[PDB]
Amino acid sequence: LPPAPRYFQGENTAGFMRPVRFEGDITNLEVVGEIPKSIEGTFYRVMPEPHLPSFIPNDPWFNGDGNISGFYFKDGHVDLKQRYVRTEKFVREAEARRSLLGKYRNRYTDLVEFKIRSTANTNIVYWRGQLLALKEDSPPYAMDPETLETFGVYDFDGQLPSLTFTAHPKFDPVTREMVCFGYEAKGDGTRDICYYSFGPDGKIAETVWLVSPVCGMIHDFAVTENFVIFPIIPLVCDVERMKQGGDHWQWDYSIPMYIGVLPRRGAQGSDVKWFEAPHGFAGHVANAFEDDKGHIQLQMAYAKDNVFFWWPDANGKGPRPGEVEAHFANFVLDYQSDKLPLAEPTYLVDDDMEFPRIDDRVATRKHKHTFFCIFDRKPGVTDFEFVMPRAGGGAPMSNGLAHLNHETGDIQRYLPGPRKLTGECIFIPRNSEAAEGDGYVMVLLANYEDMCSELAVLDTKDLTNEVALIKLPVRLRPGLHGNWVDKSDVDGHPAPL
Amino acid sequence: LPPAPRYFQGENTAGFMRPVRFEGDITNLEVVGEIPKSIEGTFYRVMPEPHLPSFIPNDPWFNGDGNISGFYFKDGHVDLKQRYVRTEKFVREAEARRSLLGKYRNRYTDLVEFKIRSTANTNIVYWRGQLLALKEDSPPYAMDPETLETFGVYDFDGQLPSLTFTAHPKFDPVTREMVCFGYEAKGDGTRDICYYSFGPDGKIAETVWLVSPVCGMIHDFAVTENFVIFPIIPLVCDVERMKQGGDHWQWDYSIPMYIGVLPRRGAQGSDVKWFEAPHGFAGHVANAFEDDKGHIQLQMAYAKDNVFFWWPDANGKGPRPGEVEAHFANFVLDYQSDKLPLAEPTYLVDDDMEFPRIDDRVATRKHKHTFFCIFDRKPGVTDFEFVMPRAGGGAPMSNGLAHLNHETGDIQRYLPGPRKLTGECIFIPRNSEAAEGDGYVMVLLANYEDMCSELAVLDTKDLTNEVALIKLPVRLRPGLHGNWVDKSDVDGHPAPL
Ligand SMILES: [Cl-]
Ligand SMILES: [Cl-]
Ligand SMILES: [Fe+2]
Ligand SMILES: [Fe+2]
Repeated sequence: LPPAPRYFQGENTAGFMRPVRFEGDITNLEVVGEIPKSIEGTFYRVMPEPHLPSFIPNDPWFNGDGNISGFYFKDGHVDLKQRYVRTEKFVREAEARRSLLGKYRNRYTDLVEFKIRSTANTNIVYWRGQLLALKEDSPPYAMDPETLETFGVYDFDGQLPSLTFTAHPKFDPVTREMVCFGYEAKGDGTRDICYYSFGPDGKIAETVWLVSPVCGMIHDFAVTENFVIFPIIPLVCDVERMKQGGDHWQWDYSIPMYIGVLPRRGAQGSDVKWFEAPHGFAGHVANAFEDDKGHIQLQMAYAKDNVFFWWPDANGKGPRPGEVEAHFANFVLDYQSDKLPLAEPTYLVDDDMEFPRIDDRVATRKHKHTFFCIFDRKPGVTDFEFVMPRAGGGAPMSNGLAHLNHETGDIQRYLPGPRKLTGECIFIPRNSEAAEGDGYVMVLLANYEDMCSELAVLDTKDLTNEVALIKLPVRLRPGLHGNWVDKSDVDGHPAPL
Repeated sequence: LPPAPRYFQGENTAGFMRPVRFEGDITNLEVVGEIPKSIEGTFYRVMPEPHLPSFIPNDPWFNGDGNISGFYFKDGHVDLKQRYVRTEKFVREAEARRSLLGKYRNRYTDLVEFKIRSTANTNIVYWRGQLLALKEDSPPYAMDPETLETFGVYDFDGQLPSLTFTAHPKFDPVTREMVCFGYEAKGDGTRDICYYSFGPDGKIAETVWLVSPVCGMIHDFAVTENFVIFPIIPLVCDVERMKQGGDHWQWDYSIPMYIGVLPRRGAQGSDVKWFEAPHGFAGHVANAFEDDKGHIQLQMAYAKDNVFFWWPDANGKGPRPGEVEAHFANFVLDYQSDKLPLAEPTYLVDDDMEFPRIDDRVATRKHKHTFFCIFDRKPGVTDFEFVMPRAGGGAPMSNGLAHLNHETGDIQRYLPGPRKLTGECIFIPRNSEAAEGDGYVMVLLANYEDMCSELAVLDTKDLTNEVALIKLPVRLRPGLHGNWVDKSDVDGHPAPL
């Protein structure tokens, strides 16, 4: 077998990116300032964190084992619980005490045959009394919200129609449905998309099979009252490339960014319209909604080149690190229109941004507040001379949060400091009676001075000021998505406005 | 109540001394080099580590909650398990989410009435299938060797005759007895010493009550074939001082270092002879044995002034930090002699040293190998300019290990490097057939460059070279005592030579 390294080597595991790989508890975290005593609930986030050194050199960040963090808040105190998802990968590699899974989404490089290849490392959501740890190439893994015990791969009581479950399901605040899909839904390289939904009682509602024009990556999607929208990233899969040991994904400069629109209820596969946006990268969806005219407003991060530059085109052509900016874009779509090409989007702000969150009480409906990560290259904002040597590589960088009020156009920016970077934030309603976007924001900071992580608590009345700063004595590796589960919400999700 | 701080402040909890307070697992630790595959067993060590910020300012290091580390070795792989002892203190403070226990060994400063005040933070030993977490003001806490679950305060099936159990019991390799004592054995300020032993079947054997000439600290003791020896540190307790909120311990310049000698078997309390060594500080015992003439050779660390300088004499007089050196001393005692004063000891080496270990297969018998910590002020050995600002305070410093061969007089010194310090080492016999002192040495390093801990594995054939260096991604706070439990030893203790 390929030799198993006994320590981590390479840029993707250097400095702040060095795996810690701890599981357990740290109760009564140190706090500077004061956590509002009314806050009660749990912040769950997931990070890729290789449990064992890969036999693949420069294994991408996206291929690390999912490690779940829970920050449990009550009465101004907070405890951390941390535990790896017991994926098939995790368990079998733990038995062997060496890495066995090979390249990202390429089973032909694995040292053993896996049934499920999930690292469960992308998102962690709450559904009907369980956590679901998500990875878009696989079904969810179900976990206990209290102990972070892994129950196992989850198939919704045998109802799951797809081999794949998106990392970005949407929760309708009115109907209390979880709206889902999977791409490559019948296996590697398939153009099959399965759109499906679950009612609050756990019964499957919608199940529609449709066909993608290309086998492209559909990372995120959008849901409105009457439509579901599938933006396709021009990364394309060829299984024959994979069989020769090549990458699952390869950029294609010759295609548009397809945006499929399907009726949300009662549709057939052939009812999908594949609109054609200008070539670019479909980033994370903030939210989508129907306006007065019945037109879809789709607000999402959008770049003009390949953000995932480590998967270039067939001739190795692509941007360099730190080159590509994504911007907060608004696309307009009309399902009635027979004109497939779409106009260039309008931009809501000028900042290089990603990881947009809204007040999920208005998800699928008109929203007027968005919180998002920003990366500002203006000199001084980040002390790059200090940070970059300590930072390692492989992971996106963010040096502030921004709050956009869509009505007024006002923007507040939180800047943690010159030697700190941020992850994706969460929004917490101040209480069940709070106005849209009124409450608290939490964000995990990497502190490159201390080589420690911190959890910042902000009040939306003044996003520039930290109300509290929770000081972890360990590093939490840069992660991906996270969610708030409020104690006052029985089903784990906030009530509609 | 006195206000509970919500983060750690002061020198005793700054830099590398900042509490981490994690419990759980890190499996498959990173290794540079190669762990000998024949090594099979567990290295247990304990560190004081406050779970909650004290309401006592500048609470000494010795008063922190006991946190147990286990390093489990097999086939060249190693896993870490870490868990706090569930003392009464730990449990009740965890319930309240604030500190409740007050000053070191002073119940009159506690905010609630404790039955047991142990932090169980001094030593961790193996006895009849359990770990015993030790603190000399209390009975042991029993723990599971595999899971580090706390069973509870342990009284040896109701046989424990003393309120107190030494942190330094001795294991006779021939008789398989655990030889014990407790001082202040009938409560605060009492001069009662209880000497007791347990046979390998768990039945109590010896129980002898004797009287100390002063209420002084007896931290360590020594056991020979026919005698037990009690060196008294000239720190003295006055309960009336304590009732006014004063220190449990206070140095007394006017007394000798008493060294009691009692027959090991069949004695009465009045059979003890209190010999009088020159005034000084009784450090840790390496080992003691009877020579051919029947004279006791007592080898221990010995200083000429108060090592615990933070507890000065009645007028506040004492040495400053880093001033007092301890030296590896040999005292000669004859139980037959009626001459109470003892001659100055001979010194075996010139190094400033502490934390002596022997090959415990010859404990209570003639030994000819000793391993010990050293602190070398020779320029360059420690980069103090770099380390001291990162080090915090309160904890003893050691910048190497030394191996003394007592026959040849040869000394090897392990120096981890200019920006690293060491804790107490363990010795592991190479196998059940190995000669005295032949095998492996392990020692936990604090790496001030990375602000991480490392576990070094050395071969006794060349102590200057690291065979393996296990790289922890977290800090383990400077700790106290630790022990090896070999898998090949049924009762957890090595077989006699
Ligand atoms: Cl589990
Ligand atoms: Cl326990
Ligand atoms: Fe994502
Ligand atoms: Fe000790």
